[PDB]
Amino acid sequence: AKRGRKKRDRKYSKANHGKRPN
Amino acid sequence: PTYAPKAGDTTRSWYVIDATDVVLGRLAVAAANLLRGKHKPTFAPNVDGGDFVIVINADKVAISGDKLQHKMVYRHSGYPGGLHKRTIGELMQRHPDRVVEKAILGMLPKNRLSRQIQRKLRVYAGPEHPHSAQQPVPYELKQVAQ
Amino acid sequence: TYAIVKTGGKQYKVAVGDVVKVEKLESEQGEKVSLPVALVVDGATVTTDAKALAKVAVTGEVLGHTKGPKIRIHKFKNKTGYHKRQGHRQQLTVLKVTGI
Amino acid sequence: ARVKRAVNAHKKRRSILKASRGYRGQRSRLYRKAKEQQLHSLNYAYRDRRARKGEFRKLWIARINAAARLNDITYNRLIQGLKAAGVEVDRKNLADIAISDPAAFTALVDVARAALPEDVNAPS
Amino acid sequence: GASSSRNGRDSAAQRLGVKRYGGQVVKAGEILVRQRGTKFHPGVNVGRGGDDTLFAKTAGAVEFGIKRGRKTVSIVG
Amino acid sequence: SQLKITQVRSTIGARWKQRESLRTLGLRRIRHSVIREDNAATRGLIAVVRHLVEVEPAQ
Amino acid sequence: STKTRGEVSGGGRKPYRQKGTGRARQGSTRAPQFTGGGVVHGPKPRDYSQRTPKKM
RNA sequence: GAGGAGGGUGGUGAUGGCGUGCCUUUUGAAGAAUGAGCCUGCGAGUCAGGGACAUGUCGCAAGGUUAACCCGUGUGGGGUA
RNA sequence: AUGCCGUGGUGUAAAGCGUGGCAGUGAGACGGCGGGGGAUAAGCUCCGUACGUCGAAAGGGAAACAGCCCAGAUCGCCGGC
RNA sequence: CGCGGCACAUCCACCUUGUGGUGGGUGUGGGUAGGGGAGCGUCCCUCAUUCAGCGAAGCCACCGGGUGACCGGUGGUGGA
Ligand SMILES: [Mg+2]
Ligand SMILES: [Mg+2]
Ligand SMILES: [Mg+2]
Ligand SMILES: [Mg+2]
Ligand SMILES: [Mg+2]
Ligand SMILES: [Mg+2]
Ligand SMILES: [Mg+2]
Ligand SMILES: [Mg+2]
Ligand SMILES: [Mg+2]
Ligand SMILES: [Mg+2]
Ligand SMILES: [Mg+2]
Ligand SMILES: [Mg+2]
Ligand SMILES: [Mg+2]
Ligand SMILES: [Mg+2]
Ligand SMILES: [Mg+2]
Ligand SMILES: [Mg+2]
Ligand SMILES: [Mg+2]
Ligand SMILES: [Mg+2]
Ligand SMILES: [Mg+2]
Ligand SMILES: [Mg+2]
Ligand SMILES: [Mg+2]
Ligand SMILES: [Mg+2]
Ligand SMILES: [Mg+2]
Ligand SMILES: [Mg+2]
Ligand SMILES: [Mg+2]
Ligand SMILES: [Mg+2]
Ligand SMILES: [Mg+2]
Ligand SMILES: [Mg+2]
Ligand SMILES: [Mg+2]
Ligand SMILES: [Mg+2]
Ligand SMILES: [Mg+2]
Ligand SMILES: [Mg+2]
Ligand SMILES: [Mg+2]
Ligand SMILES: [Mg+2]
Repeated sequence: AKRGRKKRDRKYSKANHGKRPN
Repeated sequence: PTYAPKAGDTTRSWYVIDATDVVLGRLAVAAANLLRGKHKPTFAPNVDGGDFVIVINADKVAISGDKLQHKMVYRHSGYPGGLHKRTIGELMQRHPDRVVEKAILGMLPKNRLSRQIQRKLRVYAGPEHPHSAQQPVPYELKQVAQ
Repeated sequence: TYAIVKTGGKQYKVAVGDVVKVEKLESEQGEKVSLPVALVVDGATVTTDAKALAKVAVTGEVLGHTKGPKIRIHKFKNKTGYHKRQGHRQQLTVLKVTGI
Repeated sequence: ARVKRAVNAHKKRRSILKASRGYRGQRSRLYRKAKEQQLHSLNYAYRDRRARKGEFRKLWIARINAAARLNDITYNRLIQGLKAAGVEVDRKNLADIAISDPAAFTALVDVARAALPEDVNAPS
Repeated sequence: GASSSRNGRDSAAQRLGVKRYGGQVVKAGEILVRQRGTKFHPGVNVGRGGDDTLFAKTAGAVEFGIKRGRKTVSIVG
Repeated sequence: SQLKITQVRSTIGARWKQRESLRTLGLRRIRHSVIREDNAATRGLIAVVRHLVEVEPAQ
Repeated sequence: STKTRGEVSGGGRKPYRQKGTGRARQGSTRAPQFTGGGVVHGPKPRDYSQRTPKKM
């Protein structure tokens, strides 16, 4: 369940603005 | 057409950097900028410009006390379970020149031309170097104020 | 001595006697053009001033009108069937600097 | 009228294969593989004519920054200084003076340093 | 698995409600309010209809009002 | 008075009432400016689209 | 005049089984993609007289 | 033109950056989905009909036009059903 | 609160409408906000949204990265913001 | 944004004032399914004209041209 949590934390960067696909 | 340097234009000099009370990061940046030629206005990214850099007193470099204990250096041999690790503190006992040299090579570009740039780098643990046939001018860290 | 002359929305470092390709000027071959400068260097003096540089001009003589190299464009997106072919020759002017 | 195809069809085959001279392998020899690569080569060329306007500016700024630090100023306050003094020389020529005439580049730093405000960290 | 054998059905939506709003100019015969019951009552120049359908008897302008608690629809000719 | 409205950001991703309010003000592209009157119908257009424009009381 | 696939000589049977051979399935030897097969939309005997009116 | 200096063609490309084949089919394929070893040649909206609807265009015009047929060396002239 | 319908002003070329010719599409995807199913799980599934992008959108940023942030590529430039 | 080329729509001016042309503004020009418009190349026939055993076609190479499909020149090979 680690790949889901790590891909979901990278939407909280400055360029993504809280949002990514998926 | 803008200036492109020919073969036979680059003039290479010799610098010596005393490493007594310099942190490892500031020294590796200033050595990498001096080996590549980022300070000369004839810089071209495909040309090995830049100068020879000698780093003496490599055993004295300012590394933090908790970085000597906990920062690790990893090497893998290709064999299963080949992950061999040391600390920074026990590499400064054995090969303090290799610690300073590893910090500079991570700051160079990852290409074929940086392999001919790193051949102009000499790191020595003591205060004495064998290159007195040349005349290495001493180099100090300057920060241009703004 | 040299000057930085401004023509065609671009700047060029010129001296007296230099041959420069610039954008298409509406002047025929053999005529004279007066072109504005952005900097004038005469050895150690640089003159660097809009009140002073607006009184200094570069005199150019038109050698003729040439063409750019042939540029070929074939646009292509991946799995669409989209194609677009296009060509272009840029029109230039050859210019001898006589003034400064 | 039965029409043979070859006089018409060989016209685009000869031109694709001449544009691919100097490619290695099947990309200079075979028409179907030379044509797949001409699609990429003219997209790469289009892409790079618009990229080298930024690539040469990235080269000039690197040389203006190297020459300014010899004259104990950064690139940063040099561009502020020449905008403040009204010197409209572009970066193509400012990185060309820095090589061929270093004395005139020192004379431009002194114009930029003088027009710079007394405390640059104070608000406008 | 079990089933929703007792549910799953509905009738059609009947498109009820106000069809001409206030101050809007109408013709003679235009349906103003379509409703079940008298949610709205007729007024001057408005008739009810067979299934409480509140049409127009006279060309004019629609206006809504109150007449002793009940809300009415009227036309001003 | 009389206002100067300069468009600052893009209409890409903007909504219908935001795009059509920029169309009635007369703006075409980024950094395009226009001179308009300060009546009640104008600053209602500005209030819809104030995150996309920069207004100044200019001549 | 030309011949269609039904008018070229031969070509009645299916030349091999459809599945299991590793070849493309073909159906007849006189299909238009073969050498010697029928012409698709080829010339046929036409008359090209028109009906131009007498006054014209 | 004997050699060098400057420029210019033609060939090559040390080195730096950028750079995920083509087709088909998909919400989405560089895809480890499909098809293609290579080259040359061949291989897919055609034709009939006073058909049907709509249009561009030409002739005649409150009219327009013939079909089978007849006469001619033919693409011409007759032929009102 | 918004949204919806009417009306008077003001604004705004490539809005709207009627009737013909020719279509294609009718497998959608993720992101924001509102809700159902599911355990208030799913890169789940089903609706709403003059909401957005991808589909069919290249370029810059998010290391890489259809759908996120910026911005919509007529062509050329060794200019500038 | 700047400077230069092209195209489309619209407006303003005129020259037989839309069958059109010229000039000047402003706007527009990513694009799959698909719709509309305008063209390139191969072959055959008719009329007109012009080349060709002092070398046609076809082929090969080099140098050039056009906004694209593509074109032209010159030379080698070749034989209608
Ligand atoms: Mg696709
Ligand atoms: Mg090569
Ligand atoms: Mg740029
Ligand atoms: Mg109901
Ligand atoms: Mg009843
Ligand atoms: Mg048969
Ligand atoms: Mg069969
Ligand atoms: Mg046959
Ligand atoms: Mg007849
Ligand atoms: Mg699938
Ligand atoms: Mg699709
Ligand atoms: Mg494959
Ligand atoms: Mg593979
Ligand atoms: Mg295979
Ligand atoms: Mg229609
Ligand atoms: Mg469906
Ligand atoms: Mg389908
Ligand atoms: Mg859906
Ligand atoms: Mg939800
Ligand atoms: Mg889903
Ligand atoms: Mg949604
Ligand atoms: Mg993109
Ligand atoms: Mg779009
Ligand atoms: Mg991107
Ligand atoms: Mg990137
Ligand atoms: Mg700037
Ligand atoms: Mg555009
Ligand atoms: Mg288009
Ligand atoms: Mg299409
Ligand atoms: Mg001969
Ligand atoms: Mg022939
Ligand atoms: Mg040719
Ligand atoms: Mg010849
Ligand atoms: Mg010949």
